[PDB]
Amino acid sequence: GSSGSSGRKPLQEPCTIFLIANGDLINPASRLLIPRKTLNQWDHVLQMVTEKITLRSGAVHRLYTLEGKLVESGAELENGQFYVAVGRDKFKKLPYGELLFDSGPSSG
Repeated sequence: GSSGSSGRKPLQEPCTIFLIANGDLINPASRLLIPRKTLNQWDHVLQMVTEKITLRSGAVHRLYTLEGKLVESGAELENGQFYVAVGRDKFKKLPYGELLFDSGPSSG
């Protein structure tokens, strides 16, 4: 996307991705939108992802999909997908697909 010195920008539709606190299996996800202006700047993304998912360790430094993928930039992102906010720790591959669609609890 060679962004020259042109005013009106081309078709740049935003992306709505869901975030989830790493190591958290009690709270659901968080539908957050990322503008194309920020998508390019991965650093800018994490700065916003934290606002929705504030890790106890601090802020977010990297993202991880439910499959265990690593998104270092806005190239691995998708439209309407789920991701996890991983800080300065290891990816705790946990079941998130369940937190999405509520499910009757066992202990009761």
